[PDB]
Parts: sequence; structure tokens; C-alpha cells
Amino acid sequence: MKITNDTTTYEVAELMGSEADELDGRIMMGLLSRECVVDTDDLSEDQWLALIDESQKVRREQFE
Repeated sequence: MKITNDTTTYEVAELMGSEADELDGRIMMGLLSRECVVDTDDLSEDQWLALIDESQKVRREQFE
């Protein structure tokens, strides 16, 4: 997927899997911004999985 200025957190969440919710999507949007990722095609599977893990760490640290 290409991230635009109008991509929604619901769309990013859908990229993560059916279990992810809008907060997962907003956290992941922050991570993709920090990593300068526009095209999700560019992420290797291992890179993507590391970002998923990190979004779960951020969800529990910065919100619980």
C-alpha cells in the first residue's frame, strides 16, 4: 500500500490483520513515519514483523 496524507488509521490496521484495531493503525502510522516508509511493498517480511511487534510494545507502554 502507498501511504498518502489521506490514508486512514483503519486502512493501516487492515494491513496488520483482522485482529488490529484503529489504535494499532495509528501507532503503526507513527512507526512508518519514523522509518520513512511510504510504500509498504518496500518492507521485507522480517522488517514488517518487527514493526508489528513494536506497535504492540508501544500500545502497551504508552497507553497501558
